[PDB]
Amino acid sequence: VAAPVAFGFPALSTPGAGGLAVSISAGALSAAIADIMAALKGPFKFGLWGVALYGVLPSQIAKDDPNMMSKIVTSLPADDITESPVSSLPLDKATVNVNVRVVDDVKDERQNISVVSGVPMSVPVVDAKPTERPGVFTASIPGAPVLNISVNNSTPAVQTLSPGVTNNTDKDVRPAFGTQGGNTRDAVIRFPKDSGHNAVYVSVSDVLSPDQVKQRQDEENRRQQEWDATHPVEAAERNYERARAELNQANEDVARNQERQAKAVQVYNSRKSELDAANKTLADAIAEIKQFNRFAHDPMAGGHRMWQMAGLKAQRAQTDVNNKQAAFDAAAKEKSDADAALSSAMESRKKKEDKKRSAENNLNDEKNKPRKGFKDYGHDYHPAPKTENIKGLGDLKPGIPKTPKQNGGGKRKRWTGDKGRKIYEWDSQHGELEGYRASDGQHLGSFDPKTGNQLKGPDPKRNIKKYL
Amino acid sequence: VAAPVAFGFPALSTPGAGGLAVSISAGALSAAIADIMAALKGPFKFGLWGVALYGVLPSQIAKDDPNMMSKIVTSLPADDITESPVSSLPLDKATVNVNVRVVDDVKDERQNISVVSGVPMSVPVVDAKPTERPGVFTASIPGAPVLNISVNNSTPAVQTLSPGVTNNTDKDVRPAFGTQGGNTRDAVIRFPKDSGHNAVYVSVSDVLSPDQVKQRQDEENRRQQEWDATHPVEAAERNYERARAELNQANEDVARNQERQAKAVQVYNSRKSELDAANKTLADAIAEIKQFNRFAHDPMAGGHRMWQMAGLKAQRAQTDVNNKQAAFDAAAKEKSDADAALSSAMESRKKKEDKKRSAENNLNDEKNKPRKGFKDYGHDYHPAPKTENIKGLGDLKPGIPKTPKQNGGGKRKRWTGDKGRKIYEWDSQHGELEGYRASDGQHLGSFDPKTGNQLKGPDPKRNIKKYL
Amino acid sequence: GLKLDLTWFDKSTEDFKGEEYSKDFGDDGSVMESLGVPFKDNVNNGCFDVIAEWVPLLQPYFNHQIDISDNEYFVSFDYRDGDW
Amino acid sequence: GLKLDLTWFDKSTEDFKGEEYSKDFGDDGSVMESLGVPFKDNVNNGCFDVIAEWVPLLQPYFNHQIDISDNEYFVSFDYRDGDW
Repeated sequence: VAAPVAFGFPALSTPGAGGLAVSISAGALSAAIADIMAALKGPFKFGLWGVALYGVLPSQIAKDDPNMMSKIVTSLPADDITESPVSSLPLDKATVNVNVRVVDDVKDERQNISVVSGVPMSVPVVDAKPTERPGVFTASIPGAPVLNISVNNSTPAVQTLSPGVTNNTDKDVRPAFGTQGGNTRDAVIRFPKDSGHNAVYVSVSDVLSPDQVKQRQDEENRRQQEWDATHPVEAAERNYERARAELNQANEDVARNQERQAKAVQVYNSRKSELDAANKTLADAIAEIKQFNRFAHDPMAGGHRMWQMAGLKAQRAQTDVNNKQAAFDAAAKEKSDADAALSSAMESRKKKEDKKRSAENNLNDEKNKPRKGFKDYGHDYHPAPKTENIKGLGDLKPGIPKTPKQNGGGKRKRWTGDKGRKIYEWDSQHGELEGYRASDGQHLGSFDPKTGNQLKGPDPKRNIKKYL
Repeated sequence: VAAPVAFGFPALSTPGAGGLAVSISAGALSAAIADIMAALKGPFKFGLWGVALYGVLPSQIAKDDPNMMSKIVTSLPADDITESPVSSLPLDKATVNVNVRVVDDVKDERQNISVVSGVPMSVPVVDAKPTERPGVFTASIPGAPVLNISVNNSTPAVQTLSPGVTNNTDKDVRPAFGTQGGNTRDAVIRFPKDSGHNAVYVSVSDVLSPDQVKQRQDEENRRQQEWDATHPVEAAERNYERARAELNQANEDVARNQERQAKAVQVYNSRKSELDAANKTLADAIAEIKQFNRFAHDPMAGGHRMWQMAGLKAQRAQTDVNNKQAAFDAAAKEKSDADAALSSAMESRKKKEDKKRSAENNLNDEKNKPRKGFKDYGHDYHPAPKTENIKGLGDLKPGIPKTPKQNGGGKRKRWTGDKGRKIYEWDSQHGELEGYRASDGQHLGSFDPKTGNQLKGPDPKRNIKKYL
Repeated sequence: GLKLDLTWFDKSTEDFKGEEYSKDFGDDGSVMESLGVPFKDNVNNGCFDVIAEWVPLLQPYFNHQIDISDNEYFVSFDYRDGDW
Repeated sequence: GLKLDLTWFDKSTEDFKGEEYSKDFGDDGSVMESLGVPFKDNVNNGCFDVIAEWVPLLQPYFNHQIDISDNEYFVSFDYRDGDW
């Protein structure tokens, strides 16, 4: 048959093995676990914050299979059986999200913060069997949901490859949103009109591989580093918070070490005197054998017994002092390693204690000073002309950007021309168009949109045979 | 006044400091201590056995003072106020006896065995004060006894220089009898007729010096070695008894050692597994810190806490394993030294076990074989002539022996002659006299006692100008 | 008066398939901060390619179902004083 | 018939001071064993010097107070078959 439906489940991580992905949601009101959404929505500074729900990791078989973390609709800014014309609807939180925070695939995290969000709506279609329905989410597997009233789900701690042991704190998250994964959030709730119908939000994220994760954190870091440069105004602060706990750290150290030097000198004195004892018992046992050596070469004298006995007394008395010696020495070692490892924390501390200073007053050294706003950034480049407002060059059909700008990050505005022969591109630098022959790619000149009048002739040096 | 009498005492060791030696015996019946005489007299093979009463040793001041160990008469073979004509009386036991057994001055020992013994009787004379009486024992200090009915003595353990801690066993004793010491045994009991009168036996022995003791044991050994040669018939047995306990010894060894190898392998397994534990706790603490290193360079992530914590877990976990390591090693040492020192006893044992054999069948190798008796030894030398039966040389006045024999140990019988001009000496070798001129010392010839007839003329080679 | 310029072509012929403007955001740079693109050298100066991760945050403003598996999408942050 | 020969002289003039014989001991070598002197080469062949330690064991046989601080004493173990 179709989608080999499986074991029902509520709002957990569900590793399905590629095949066709089938979902069988066990109907029930949201559990208090996934309730973190509550604390999440907690009114924070405008941004997109989240919470690690589950964790991903070294699974099993040499095949790729994602996690279909579905979960009823409690994320819609307002829902109803709206008109079919709309294929996208907002939502206050988006579940399934491959976020690669510290160093792994966050099988889900709480995207819901001060940042608008919309999503697709696939309307499910009927099928062969009774309560099964294909709900083909544009970008991934079809998946046929199977909602069921009978609240009998899967209690066992999430399938192997997904440990709920995530640092359930609340932090922010960049691109990484659905990269190589997430890319699924879409209310499929639109079930016919007489079926297992209900407002359901399914999101399919791909179970990243060890490499891909790296192939992910890196980029995350790439973009972090970049923004960092553009925003020194804050980054320094992101640099200060990094020094605060840095010292907060070196302290918990100097402490837990003072403690070590503690238990150190503690087991010393003890094990030390514990030894001194042995020496004394030994000495005596020794000086005793002397008190009787005289009877030594007197095999038949009885007093020879005394001697013999003192011999044995000291042997034992010696081996005791032996182990007592070991104990003491070892102690003396740890005792040392300690006393030294402590001064280290002492050293380390100062190094940190100071650096914070070189990261605290340096904060104002980029906080105190005047910066300007958006409105300004807007005036820095002559605004591109509206394709339909480009005059005197015939008609124009915009075309894929490909020409690398010089500063910033996006390409230059391109539009075809002459039935596909002449290419134009907005030069925001001086506020003027630029022509390039199709095949050649050579610069034909600079025209003016209002009119289409040249203002500069062809320059053979200038050309961009760098774009199909 | 006279003898500065001092603290009364019963039958103990009494160090008096030379001066004049005064004795103040506290009258009372023999104590059960000095009662060893009982077990002593115990019918043994004919000989002179004894029992160490007290011990002597490194006293105090740079002066010589003896011990006046007196003790009522319970040693007389029968006593009564006999006729003054007798100055010597027998006794079954003689107390005060410097016997240098193993290696020290036996301030007293029990001489009383199968060996007849007689002693002097000094009759005490009156004196100035009331109950004091000089009783000048020929060879030493005068000493004035002061017997007293009031049984108030000196209980304190014998004066410092004399420890009653002697191996109170019952053995034999050579010359050492009164050498440099003893030389005092003499019943002084002969008090007037109306005074502190009583049968008292005082014996004064000299507190030998460290050297003298050596200067004593040595000789003791000298004479032992000699007799040993003359009496192989037994010495071998004295050699066997020396091998019996020798092996008896090496066994108590091999045993007490098997025991050591015991406690050895015992504290090994224990301390061994005690260690294995630590490794395990350590490993984990270690593998744990790896399970979190990823959060390392993530100062602000919370999971960095985990890492930090595992750091501290393992440090401690390490130092534990440290001391656990010491313990184990030390154990492994003793464990070894043991296993080896045991085989030693094993070696030593065989060496001894055998040697006894080479000292047991070698016993018959000088027991089995026929030896002859006294009567024979008597016929080995022509019997000397009775001074008064020496005929034809005028009168003869015996004279101090001085001429070393050739074999045996005593000198040759000498008698003066010719009003002190001609010396004669019995030659037991051939049974004949020998003449020597006084002044010269040269041999005048050989005469015959019956007659005095020469039988051989002067031989200039022969002479003995070796005796005043 | 900032606006978002969204343009798209066929993921095979590269042909222009369409373009829709967005409502004006006045001086509300925010939208850009949600995407990560810095103001500097990007306002009225660049045409970034819409990457999946972005759809969910852009869509909220374009009456157009961004079929990123059937088309290629690009976005520009154009800003003009006043209305337009 | 063993006997003990005891002779003594003045500890200064060396003059013969006296000599007393002992009772016969027949073949009872014992007396010698108490003194330590071996039978071998000593019976009827030697005149040992009486040493203090010995007095106590010799005295028991000589009606003479052995004043060893006033005289020098010597002893010989003479032995003759039968009586004499």
